[PDB]
Amino acid sequence: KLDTSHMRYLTTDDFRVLQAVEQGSRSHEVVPTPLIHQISGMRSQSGTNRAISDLAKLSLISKMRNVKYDGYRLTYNGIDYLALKTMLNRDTVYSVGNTIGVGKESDIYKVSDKNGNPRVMKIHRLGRSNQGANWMHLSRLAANKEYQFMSMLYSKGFKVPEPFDNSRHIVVMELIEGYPMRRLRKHKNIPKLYSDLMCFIVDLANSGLIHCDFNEFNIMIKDKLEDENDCGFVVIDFPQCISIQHQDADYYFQRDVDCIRRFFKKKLKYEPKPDSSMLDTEGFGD
Amino acid sequence: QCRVCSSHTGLIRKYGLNICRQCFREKANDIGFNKFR
Amino acid sequence: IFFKPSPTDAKNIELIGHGTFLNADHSRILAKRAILTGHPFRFHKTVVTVRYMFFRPEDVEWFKSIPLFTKSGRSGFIKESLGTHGYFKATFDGKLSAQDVVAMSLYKRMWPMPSLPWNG
RNA sequence: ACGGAAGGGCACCACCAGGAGUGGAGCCUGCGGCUUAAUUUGACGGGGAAACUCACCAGGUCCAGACACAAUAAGGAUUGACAGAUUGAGAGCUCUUUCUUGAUUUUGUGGGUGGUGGUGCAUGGCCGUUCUUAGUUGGUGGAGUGAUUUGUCUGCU
RNA sequence: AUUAUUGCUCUUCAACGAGGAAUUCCUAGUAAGCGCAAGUCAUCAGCUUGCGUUGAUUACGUCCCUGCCCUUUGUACACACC
Ligand SMILES: [Mg+2]
Ligand SMILES: [Zn+2]
Repeated sequence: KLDTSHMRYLTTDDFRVLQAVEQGSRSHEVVPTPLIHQISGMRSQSGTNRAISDLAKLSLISKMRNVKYDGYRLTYNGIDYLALKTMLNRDTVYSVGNTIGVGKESDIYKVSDKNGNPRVMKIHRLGRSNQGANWMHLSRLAANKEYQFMSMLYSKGFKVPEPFDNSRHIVVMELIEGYPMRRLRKHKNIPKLYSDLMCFIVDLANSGLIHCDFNEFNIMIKDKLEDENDCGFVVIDFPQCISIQHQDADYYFQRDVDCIRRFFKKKLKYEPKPDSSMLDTEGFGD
Repeated sequence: QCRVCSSHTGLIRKYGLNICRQCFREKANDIGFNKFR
Repeated sequence: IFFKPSPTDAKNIELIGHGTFLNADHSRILAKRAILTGHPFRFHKTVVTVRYMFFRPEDVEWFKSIPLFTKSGRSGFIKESLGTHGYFKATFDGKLSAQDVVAMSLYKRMWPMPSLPWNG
C-alpha cells in the first residue's frame, strides 16, 4: 500500500533515475539495466546504480533477471511517487496522511498544500499486485475520466468537490467539511433540502447524466455556519454514472428518486407532497 | 518461560510441562506424543 | 604567498602556505555546519528510540522536520518525543545498532572579513 | 526467458442454482489515526486480560574500577551488630551512641579487567522456509567444427 | 476493583421497520439454528478448538470471470526499423 513518508528520502537524482525507468517501461516492457544507464542522461554507474539501489530498497522497483535478460519493474509505489513528485513540482501537494475513504478502485487520503489549506487525494488502484500494462494504464485513464467529469461538474454549478489536479491515476480535490446521510441526525429545513436534492437530479438529467447510485452515504452535507446553519449538498458519483441514452436510464433515475424519498421518509419522517419527477420529463428536458 | 530455549513466548503452560510450542513440537516424540492422525 | 611574521627566526617570517589569486566572486557563500550527536538507545523492527541529543520535548518539536543521518551512511527522520527528558523515537533507512551515531546537520551563513595592508 | 497466439483441464479461497449472510444499527474486539508524561511493540503474535505478565511513563534508590600505580595509615585507612536522630510518596542516606573496628584501605592516574560487553569473520552444526522437488537426471550410443541435438515422438491414450 | 473485574436487585429503555456500492463461507448428518466442554483461567468472551442436539434449500454443470496449471505455437524486442 501507500507509505508516503519514504518519498522524502529521495534526492534529485533518485527521482531522475525513477523518471528514466518511467520513460523506459512505457516504451519497452521490462527496462534493462543499460536502458536505464543510457536514457537517464546521467554521468556514470555511480549515480544510476546508487539511485536504483535506493528505489529497490524502498520498493519502487523490482529486479527481473530472466535467463541473462536483466531488467527492472516499476511497482505501484513508483508511479505514486512520480505523480506525487510531479505535484511537488506543480506546487499542489506538500503533506499527506489521514485515510478516510477506502474504495475498491479508489483510495482517499487527507492532504495539504503550501498554504495550509486542507484537501483530499483520490488515487486509483485497479487490481490491488500483479502489475501488467492494463492495471496502471486503466487506473491512469480512470482518474483522467473522473477528473474530467469532476471539472465539468464544478464548471456547471453543481455542488460537487472542486477538482484541483489529476496527477495520473491520482487526483487532488477539495476537502469538504461535510457529513453523510448516515451521520446526520436532523435538519432545520428538510423540505428545502429535499427540494434541492430533487432539483439536482432534475438538472443532472438535464445535463445528460443519471448517477445510478444516489444513496445515503453518497451525499455529503457541508455546514458553513453554526449560528445560521448553512448546508451544501455534495455528491460523489462518476464511474457509476449512466448517460441519458443508455437502454436502462429509466429505472436508474427512478431508483435515485425512490431512494431520496425513502430516506427522507425514514430518517427525517418527511414525505414529498409533489409527485416525484419521472424519467420522461427529464428525457425531454435534455 | 520455556525451560529449553530462554523464551518467554510460545509457552505451553499446560500440565506443568512449560515448553514453548516450537521446542515442545520437537521434544514431542521423546515425551510420548506421536503422529497418528 | 601566505605567511605569519615571526620575529624569532632569522627570516622574520614564518612561511605558512602558497597558492594563487583565483576569483573575484561574491556568489561564493560559506555555510558553517553544526552537527548534533545522539546515541540510538533502543530497537524495534522499524522504530528506534534515540538518546542524548536533546533534553526537552519542545526542543525535539522544534527540530522535527530536520533529517537524521548516521555516519554508517543511513538516513531517517524523527517521529515523536518519548519522555520529559528529550528521548525521541525515530524511523530509518537501514537497521542500526548501538554502535552507530544519529546526527543532525544545521547550517549558518559565514561572512568574509575586512583586510588591512601590511608594512615593515 | 516472454506472450495479452491458440488448446485443454478443473478448482465453491472460481462461476451457476441457491442457503446463510456481512456491508446499514447498537455493543465487542483487533488494526490505523489522533491524544497522551507513557498510551511498549511487532506484522495473529498463545497478544487474553487492575499488581505480576511489561518490555512504556513521572519521580526516589543502590552497586560500580578487575587491577596496576602514587600518597595516607596501625599513635588510624576504613568494613561488620544495633538504638534513636531519620524520612520524602515508600526505602535507603548520613552522624551521635553502645559496639565490631583493624587495611576489605580512602583518594588520584593509566593500558584494559568486566567481557553476569554487546556487535562482525571463519568453522562445525541444529529449528524455519524452496525447485515447497511431483518429470527430471546422468550413463553409454547416433548427428553436428560448435552452441546444441536425438532419447524427451506422427499417432492414440 | 477509582477509569466502574464480574455476578445479583430495582430503574433508565438510545439506535435499529431486512439494510447502498460491494463481498465472505458452503454440496449430507453437510449449511444454518442451538448450547456445552476444554484452553487462556485468580474474575470474565462477544476469543479459540472440539462436541452433541435440531437439521434444509441447490448443483453433481461449466470454463463465463477468479486463479492454478499443462500443452501447442511463434519469437527475446536475440534489445528489428521509425
Ligand atoms: Mg553422447
Ligand atoms: Zn523453546
